[PDB]
Amino acid sequence: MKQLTILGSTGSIGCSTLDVVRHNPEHFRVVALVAGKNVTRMVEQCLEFSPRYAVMDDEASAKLLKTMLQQQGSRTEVLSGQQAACDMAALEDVDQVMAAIVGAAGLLPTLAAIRAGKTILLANKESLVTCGRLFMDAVKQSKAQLLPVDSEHNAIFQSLPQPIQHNLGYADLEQNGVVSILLTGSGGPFRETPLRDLATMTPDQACRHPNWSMGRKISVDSATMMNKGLEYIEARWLFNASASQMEVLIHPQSVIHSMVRYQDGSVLAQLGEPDMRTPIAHTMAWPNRVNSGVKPLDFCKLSALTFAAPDYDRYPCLKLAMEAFEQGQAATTALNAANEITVAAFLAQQIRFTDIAALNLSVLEKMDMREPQCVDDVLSVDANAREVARKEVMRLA
Amino acid sequence: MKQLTILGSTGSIGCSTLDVVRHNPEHFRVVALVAGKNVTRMVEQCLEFSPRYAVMDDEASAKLLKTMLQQQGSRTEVLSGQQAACDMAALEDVDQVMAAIVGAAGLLPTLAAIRAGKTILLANKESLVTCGRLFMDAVKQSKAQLLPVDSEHNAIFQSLPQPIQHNLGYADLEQNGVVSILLTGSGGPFRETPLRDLATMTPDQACRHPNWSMGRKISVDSATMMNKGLEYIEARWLFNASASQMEVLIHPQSVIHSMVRYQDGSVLAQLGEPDMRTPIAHTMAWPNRVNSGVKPLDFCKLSALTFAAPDYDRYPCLKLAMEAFEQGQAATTALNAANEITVAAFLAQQIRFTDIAALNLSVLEKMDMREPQCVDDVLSVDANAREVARKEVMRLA
Ligand SMILES: O=CN(O)CCCP(=O)(O)O
Ligand SMILES: O=CN(O)CCCP(=O)(O)O
Ligand SMILES: [Mn+2]
Ligand SMILES: [Mn+2]
Repeated sequence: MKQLTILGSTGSIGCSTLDVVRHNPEHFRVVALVAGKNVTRMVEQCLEFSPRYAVMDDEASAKLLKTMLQQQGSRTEVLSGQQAACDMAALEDVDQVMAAIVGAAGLLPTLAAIRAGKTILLANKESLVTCGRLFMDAVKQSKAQLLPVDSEHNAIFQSLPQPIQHNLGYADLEQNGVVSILLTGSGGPFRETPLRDLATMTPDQACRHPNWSMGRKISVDSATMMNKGLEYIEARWLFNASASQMEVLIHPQSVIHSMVRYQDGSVLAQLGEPDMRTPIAHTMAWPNRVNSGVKPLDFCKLSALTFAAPDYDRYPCLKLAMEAFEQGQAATTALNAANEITVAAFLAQQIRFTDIAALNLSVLEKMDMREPQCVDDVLSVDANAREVARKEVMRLA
Repeated sequence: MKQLTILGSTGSIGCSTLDVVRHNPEHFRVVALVAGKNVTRMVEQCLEFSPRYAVMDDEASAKLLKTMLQQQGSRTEVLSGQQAACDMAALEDVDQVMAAIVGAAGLLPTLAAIRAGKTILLANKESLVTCGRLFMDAVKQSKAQLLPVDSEHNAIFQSLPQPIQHNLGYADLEQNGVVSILLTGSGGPFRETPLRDLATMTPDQACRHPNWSMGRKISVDSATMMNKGLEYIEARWLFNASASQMEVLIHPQSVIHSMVRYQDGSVLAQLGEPDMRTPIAHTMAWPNRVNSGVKPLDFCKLSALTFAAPDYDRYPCLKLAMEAFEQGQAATTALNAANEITVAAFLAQQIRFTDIAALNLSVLEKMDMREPQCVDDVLSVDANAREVARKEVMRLA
């Protein structure tokens, strides 16, 4: 009977984790729900699971949730602010923490759940893209169990050997028989578009396109593969890998979520439906399993499976993210940062598609950075990179 | 520093296991070599690895091997017959036993390795296709460690959870989160041949055809899928699965060696080159890994991957085998028996290709069998099945 705390219990991955707790009530219990402003879905969930706690980002919002919970009689106690969240993450009697609150918002609560040595359902990129050095040391220190929920990492983890699974981060790949890790990705919708044509690409040609893909910003990240590359950054930290023990493969159909290469030639892989309840269920049930309400992969009703290597000319955002890792957590925190600006510039139509790569590039250049050292060094490197970025979209007016 | 005994040190899988020991001398050592008649390759091997024992099938052979070893000064001691082999399999100081001696020749030494409770690199179909009830009960009794080397079971084993790997045969699938096991297979060379055309198939059309396939008799078992079907029989026994927890899938390219379905939708799979040194190295190094000298799978230089369900009208030898499992070890020992006859009749041109399916069927019918009870009951059911078969090829003269 595991007990959890969800950080971002109102977003996509939050509800999926709640749909997972719902169909498996015999093993899971909510002790705390943490959200941002959706007081609306939060009451519903507090009403359904009845966490001992509910936390919202501001008092304005809590004083209202506190109110609708009042209406229903929900004994659920309401708190507010960031501290409240970190306190739910470090909660004494809590077993796992679905670190699904994204952005910089989540760096501290994910960290507080880490510091407390808890099984961590790591459901946010930024935690390792910006605070990777810190976060992994915080794990060594307290022996917190990282369990990645991201489709790719979930698959790479499931495909790894056991003694590397219990020591996530300090488990040496190569000594335990791993030749390399196979990070796979669709390759974006402009994978076969002639190179001189990526410049004339519109936002409508890249935005939530089929077979495991549906999100405004990440479509441009799937399209530029700034997404894969950023998962290269987390992979490297998460699994303790060196650029030689890494591989990025274009797998258009996204059936194979990602693989792991071994010494004797065996390649271990994971596949299933794109549904996030699969990796949310795996991580929660581990080292056992539970149902999630997801479809058994019909290998018949399926597309043919192909692969390819990325063309670093067609996907510059990936070579950037690879070199960015080689420069330090300041270069990747600022690369993640400037990228959100630029992608955004592209979606509003301020710069060409091919300008996201070139500009994220520039900010990374025009900025002599120095490795961070806490959840604040990282915040700052982000606000300086955003600024070199917001200011860069500008010269193109 | 593991020490082994190889049963059938001269055949294909033997040499591959000898090539695995060669490139990893730091972890493996031969204590005994067991062959059949090839005194010729046996000397060379005895000369190279210097096992404390070499065993041949007859004194005639051994008095000659004993002689050429004399020539070179090989201290290796030479023995003969079956007892010798069983003794090499039960050897006190031996850790693993590559049970690669195939046929009925190997049921007892494989058994002797089992009884003595040793890590068993299982490399012969018959062991479970005929003596499945007995072999698994002998495993329970002495807690021997089966480690399948067959491309498919190796893939299905690698893909299972840990607590099912260490208790091979008794670890319940479903209770450990396994939904079913995906037994995959090319589909044979007549997978797309119109149905009324299988009857006019010749032996040159089905014999050692590319992409993980090279053998006179199994090519016909690939073509009829009597091979897949027979692997459905070992699987059921090996992994402790019910016909519901089993799935047979056609995968033409044979990249994916086989998979394992889980409750949360996750499908774990193994892929790699068709080389046998991969599963031979995995089983030998287990729970660790060693190199084997095989090629890192180039996902680039690869065909598109497709899947399909077998058409039980196209592959009758598969339904036969599935229904055969449901009748007892007498129906499967006799099905494996009659199949070697018929296939063989087909290879010699005594019956049509489509006749293998119908005759194996018949023998199974025309023969009210009764479940075996030792390595003798199985031999017998084999001899009476061959006869109902040799005699059946006959009515078509
Ligand atoms: O968790 C899901 N993804 O990472 C999918 C994003 C699309 P991509 O694999 O082409 O980057
Ligand atoms: O170990 C190897 N095999 O099983 C391959 C035999 C050919 P098939 O997969 O089509 O039965
Ligand atoms: Mn992902
Ligand atoms: Mn096989």
